Amino acid sequence: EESRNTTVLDTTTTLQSSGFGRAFFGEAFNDLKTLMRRYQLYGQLLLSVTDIDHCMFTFPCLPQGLALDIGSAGSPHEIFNRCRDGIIPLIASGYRFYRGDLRYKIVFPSNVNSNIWVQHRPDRRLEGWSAAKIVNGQGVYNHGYASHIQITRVNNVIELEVPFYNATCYNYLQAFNASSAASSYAVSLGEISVGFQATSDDIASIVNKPVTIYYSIGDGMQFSQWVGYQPMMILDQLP
Amino acid sequence: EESRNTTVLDTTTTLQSSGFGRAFFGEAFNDLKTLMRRYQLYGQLLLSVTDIDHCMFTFPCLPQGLALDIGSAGSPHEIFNRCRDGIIPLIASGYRFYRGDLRYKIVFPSNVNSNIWVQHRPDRRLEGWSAAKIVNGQGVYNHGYASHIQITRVNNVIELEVPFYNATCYNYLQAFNASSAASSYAVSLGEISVGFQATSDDIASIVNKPVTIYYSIGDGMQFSQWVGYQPMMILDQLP
Amino acid sequence: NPSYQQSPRHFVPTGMHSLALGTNLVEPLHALRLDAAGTTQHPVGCAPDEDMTVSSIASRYGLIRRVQWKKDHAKGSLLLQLDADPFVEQRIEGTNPISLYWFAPVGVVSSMFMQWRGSLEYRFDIIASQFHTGRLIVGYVPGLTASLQLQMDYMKLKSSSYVVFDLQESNSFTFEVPYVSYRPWWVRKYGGNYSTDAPSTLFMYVQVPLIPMEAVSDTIDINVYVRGGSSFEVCVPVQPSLGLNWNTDFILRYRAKTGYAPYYAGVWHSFSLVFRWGSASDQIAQWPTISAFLRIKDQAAVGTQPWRTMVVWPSGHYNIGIPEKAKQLFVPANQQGPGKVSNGNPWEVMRAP
Amino acid sequence: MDNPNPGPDGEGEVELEKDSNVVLTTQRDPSTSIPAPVSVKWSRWTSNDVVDDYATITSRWYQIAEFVWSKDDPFDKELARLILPRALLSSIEANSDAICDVPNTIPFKVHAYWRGDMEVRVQINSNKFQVGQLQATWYYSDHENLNISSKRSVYGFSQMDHALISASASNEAKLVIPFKHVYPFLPTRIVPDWTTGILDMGALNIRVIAPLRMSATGPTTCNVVVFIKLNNSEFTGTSSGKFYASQI
Repeated sequence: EESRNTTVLDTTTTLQSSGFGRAFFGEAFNDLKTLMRRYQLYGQLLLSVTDIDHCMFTFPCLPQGLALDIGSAGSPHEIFNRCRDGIIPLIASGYRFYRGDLRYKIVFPSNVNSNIWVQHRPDRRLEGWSAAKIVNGQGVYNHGYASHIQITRVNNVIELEVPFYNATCYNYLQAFNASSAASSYAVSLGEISVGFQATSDDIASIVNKPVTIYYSIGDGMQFSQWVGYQPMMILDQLP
Repeated sequence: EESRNTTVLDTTTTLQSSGFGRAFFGEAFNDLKTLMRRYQLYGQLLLSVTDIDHCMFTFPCLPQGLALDIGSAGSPHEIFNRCRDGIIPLIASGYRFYRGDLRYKIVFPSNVNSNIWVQHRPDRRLEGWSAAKIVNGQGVYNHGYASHIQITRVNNVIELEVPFYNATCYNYLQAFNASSAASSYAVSLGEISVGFQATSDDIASIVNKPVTIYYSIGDGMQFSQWVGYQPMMILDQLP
Repeated sequence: NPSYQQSPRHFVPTGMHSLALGTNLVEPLHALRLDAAGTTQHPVGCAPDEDMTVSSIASRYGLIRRVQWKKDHAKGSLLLQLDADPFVEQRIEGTNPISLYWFAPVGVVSSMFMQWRGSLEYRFDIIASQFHTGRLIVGYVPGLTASLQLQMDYMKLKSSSYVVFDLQESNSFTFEVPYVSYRPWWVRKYGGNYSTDAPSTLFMYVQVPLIPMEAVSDTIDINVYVRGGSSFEVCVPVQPSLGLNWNTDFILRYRAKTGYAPYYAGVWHSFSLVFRWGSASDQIAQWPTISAFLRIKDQAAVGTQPWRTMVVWPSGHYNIGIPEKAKQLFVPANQQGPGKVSNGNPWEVMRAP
Repeated sequence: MDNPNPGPDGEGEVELEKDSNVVLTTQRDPSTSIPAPVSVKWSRWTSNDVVDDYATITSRWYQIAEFVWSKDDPFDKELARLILPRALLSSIEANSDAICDVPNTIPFKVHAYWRGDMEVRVQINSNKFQVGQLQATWYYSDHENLNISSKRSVYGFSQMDHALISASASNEAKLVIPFKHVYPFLPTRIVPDWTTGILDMGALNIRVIAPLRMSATGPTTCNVVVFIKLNNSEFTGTSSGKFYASQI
């Protein structure tokens, strides 16, 4: 058995339990679920606009962390090149299933003004870890799905709450190779598409502005099965 | 009789009732009335300005869904060309009468600044399914009707509540051929007109900006008579 | 005037209230009623009988299939192999480029939802006299794909769940289709313009062939109605897979760019005539890059003369459309005239070597 | 249990539906289908003139359409798109005489505004060896729709509730049609705010679900009869009969 413990040869006396930083900082860190809800960078894009209802960029919504986009050799996304993957997939690497919600809080640029619609599409499957990333009848606005418009003129950030709309017990969590054909419905919570409502004369002001997306799990996430960590890379040895 | 049931030759055992998604998603979907209040795209226009109180565009207000404007052969409205009619007239195709209110939440563009007035006109009849669409003493502002100004500089979206001002029991709901002369008062809730208050030197900045209109029924709608569905078209067979 | 000097709240404006939320939520509105507490009311004669409900819509039969069952069918003949989903197909014999399809009401009300689950009840109203005698298996195979859709007969069917019906005197029954799938819900068949088949397939074979008396007909037609069962339920609201037939016009997509039509001939300070979508300055209609000149197919702008030829060229800034060797070939501004706009976004790619 | 003893009286038991002075009999049980609950009287809200129903004359039955139904009629064939408050009068004009000559419809000649519920019994007289099935379906306000021509088929009217007339058992179809309309009174003549489409509640239409099938010596035709009661009616607006135009 793994955590069996035959002959304890302790030398220690009683160490005072601080309660995971309670007795020093006035706050607990025993539960990792409430650390999971600190917002983490999810993905970052640069708008290359190449109609009003065309979805400007789409991304599958998943707590696993996306397929990491460093970038090209010339302009790497300096956090995703340097500071690898953050917290939430570093914990999700330690599990196998999840069942819960997500939050997003998409941060738009400021120079854009036009009103923005956001769709949640639980229809669209994920078709493997390749192209499980931000992608600049799918290509347009759709009627029936859960929608939300944020006005950029008032506040250029839309806070979301993506529920758990899957016909599963719980979903997959590691990297996903598209093994079975219907197992592809077992990864994402859906497929969010952000689309501007600017015309063609205004859309050129919006080209090459950063749109950063955050995420956090929000009160419902329950990572179920324990699975050990993969090989890691130490960051201060990066050249 | 339609739903009679003579000789049930059931093979099934008892299936566990999830309560229409309650036992999985924490929410019900038994009632279709509370799905009806998710906002749906109603109509979309492009401003072609060809006085301060001239109504910029008018539209009859009706839960039936408008006469669908795809557009010309060159620039089709890509949702109304591709994704046909959405949810609320797909349910309203399944009924014959309605009695209730509506909500609108008109979404203006951002680059416009001028203050906007919105009139509800329960006087104006609908004169058949032809020209029952968004149209860019009717042509001006009017005094006595229910009015609302939204300031575009603060927030460029006006949320409305169109009541049931008709001298009826309930109104017609399918497509309407203007059969009787007074039956024309039996379709719309009224006739909303949105008008800007910009002068002629500023109105040219407003030309060809999208103005999207949404809708939902809001706590009072009661579709009364059951009428079966018409022939449908499947959307994934569209070329 | 006491001065209220406590530090006040600290929050976040947003532009618009929630759209997807529609149940447990008092929603603020700028009403257009005159009374503030006013609510639409139903008189005693306007009583709404139909509480709009998926267990009320899905509990109605719809005729969706009709079998011509003749006498000379053998004991192994297939009458229908329709799928065990709400999405049951019935084609209309039309000449339209989009053939319209009827649907069961359970199919329409499940076509607005992503996932469905539960039993289906198919009522077979065989239209027979009391003197016609027949006997037919309405079977049910859980889990058939495309390749295994064939190879079927009644003998492989009688392994699975099957129901033999003795058409002798009563002529109507209702096979309650089991919902046997690995998944608790089940994804919609069609989806948006983007195709999962059924969890299971119904079959209907002729177990004992039709034996009519000599004074009655040879052939018997079977109506096949489909209804959501007593346990039918759907959950996630998505884009409908079905559209209405109120506007069956569908437009398959050289022209102007999106948001520059209508336009009309005019002038430009950096430019003779060039098409404009607005009266304010530097509002030229922009044009796509042809991978040549133009001749329209119809809708032209009305100047002094109508304009049906145009030369697309970069402006030194997008492509203008022009209706010393270049400046000699230009068109003078006195032909501008009324400036009547063109009808919509109408062009012609006339190519010459 | 199933103990036959036919005789000079026959075997079965006759049921009735007695009204004012018109008694019609059915050997077979009706397949009743009621699209809507019974309506409230609505005479309080919009009438000061003397409202008086006439249950001694208006609640009588009246045959409005018989028709031969052959086997050579196709699958989805219309048989009678009867508009019920119109076909009651226009069948009387099909008998080539005025509306005053019939005791059931003389308040339509005098009074101006009708309200009320309508019973329909579509009897059939098929042979027991004939195999075919009709459906009687009521649709509210047919002429107010424009896509109804694309809906007017058995696949569409089998979704709303309806009666079924099987030619096998010679089934009979009771059909309780209450008054539901936009406005709570139907006008019976030329009227200040609408003239076109007068006295039009909807459409009883009887499509064919499966046609008559029979042997080569079989009885081809099958006569069908339609009856209408006007049971919980009322009338208002006493007016001159010289304003009553002929129906279309």
